[PDB]
Amino acid sequence: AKLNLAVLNNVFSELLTQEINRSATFLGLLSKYPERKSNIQWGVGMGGT
Amino acid sequence: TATGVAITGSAPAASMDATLPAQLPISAASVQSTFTLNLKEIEESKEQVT
Repeated sequence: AKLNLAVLNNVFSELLTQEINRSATFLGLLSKYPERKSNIQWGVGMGGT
Repeated sequence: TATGVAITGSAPAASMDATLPAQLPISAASVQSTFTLNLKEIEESKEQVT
């Protein structure tokens, strides 16, 4: 018959461990640009002469 | 005692009151209790309980 076997409390501690891998490497070097249009159009030149 | 005797008679017999003892002993028994607490119990219930 313990006098504090039901009053002692369970407290965690500030030790959150980052376990999941959410990395972004190839997104991090593509030299981003703000295109506010409907579709990107440029010109490709083949031969023929 | 105090009885009746005639005036030209004699003296009655002896009489004297008495005292008695009572003696009430205090030598034998005793009321007790124990704890039996550990030394880990009295340490992990000092950083936890409120």
